Amino acid sequence: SKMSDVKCTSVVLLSVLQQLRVESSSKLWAQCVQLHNDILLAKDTTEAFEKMVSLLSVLLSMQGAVDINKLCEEMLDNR
Amino acid sequence: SKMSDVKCTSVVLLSVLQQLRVESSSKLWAQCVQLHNDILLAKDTTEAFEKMVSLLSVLLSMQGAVDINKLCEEMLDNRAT
Amino acid sequence: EDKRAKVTSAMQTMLFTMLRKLDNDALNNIINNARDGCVPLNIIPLTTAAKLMVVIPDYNTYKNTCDGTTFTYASALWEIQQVVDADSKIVQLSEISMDNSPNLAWPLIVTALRAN
Amino acid sequence: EDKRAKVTSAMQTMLFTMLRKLDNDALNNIINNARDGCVPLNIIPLTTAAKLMVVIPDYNTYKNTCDGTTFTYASALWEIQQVVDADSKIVQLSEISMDNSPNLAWPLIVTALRANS
Repeated sequence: SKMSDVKCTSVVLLSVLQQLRVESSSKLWAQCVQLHNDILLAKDTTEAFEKMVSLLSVLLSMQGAVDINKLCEEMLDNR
Repeated sequence: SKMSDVKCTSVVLLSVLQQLRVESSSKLWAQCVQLHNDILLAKDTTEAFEKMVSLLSVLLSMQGAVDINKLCEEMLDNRAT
Repeated sequence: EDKRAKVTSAMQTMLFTMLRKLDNDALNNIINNARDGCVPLNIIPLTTAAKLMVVIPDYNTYKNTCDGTTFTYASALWEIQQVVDADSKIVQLSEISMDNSPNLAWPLIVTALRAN
Repeated sequence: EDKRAKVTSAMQTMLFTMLRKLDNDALNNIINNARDGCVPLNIIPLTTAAKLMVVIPDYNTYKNTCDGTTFTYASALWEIQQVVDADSKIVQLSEISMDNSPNLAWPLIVTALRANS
């Protein structure tokens, strides 16, 4: 269901973080890897989405790693 | 559209190939990476799907890296998990 | 001009389509807050009473997320412990009021603990 | 190496669910062919007249994909250049007949070139 979608997004999200050179940070990467694995191994949607909030926050906590408005800009212009 | 779904799937597939320790084969992996990047940079769904056929063929060519019958058995037994 | 930089942009646009298509209440809030400049400074914690650090960029954003000592974020409740202003000096909650708000050094930072 | 395999199992299950959701005719063909034992030996190429090698497990599968010198696979046409049996001996296209099928050493390997798409 929705759960399959949340697991797939986490693989994309972790990969996105890897492209962002997060791997050089061993302790942040371990947190990212553990969350990604927990999402793929998740029992119900609450745990999957709660862990996805945590994993995504890694990306949002990174100043300039995403320019959400500039990204959201090419979203709205391209549609 | 469906354009997005193919590009999303290609990131997972490269990641699946990642877990399968493909990077040891520095040519297959370079070939896998080139195919994955071309899908993400593709401008029409024809390229995404054509490149995806090739990229998926890498997994299918790996004898016993996946057991498709074993995997498909899982989906039917899961039946929406 | 780098293919790699283009791939990263392409990968990230697709990421939000998955995130946007999920239409998750908890995910939507943290993404929309970041759009308004309310961004986390650490990983959002999952345990009861684990510390959360978040940027609050302006007073209108503060009022939408903070009621008394409750910060509402990521579809969960958080008890505000401390507020530092843009000069790192503590700001007491009674000071963060509508009438006193221009005199504060925005943005302010809330360190809260999960109540759930 | 226990949790890793559960994670790997989960990643592959999610991967194929996305593939199933894509419902692409060419993707479905290679996935469905592999389930029948018809699997590629190399990456399916995209240049006209580029080499492809595939395992063909039995005559029922062979008849479903090959007609004369034309091999149909991944929503494309391929001209067959070589067939070998499990002993790596060349099987002439004439011997791959319904009547002669039990005398062949299955599975066969077909080497084809990309031509129509």
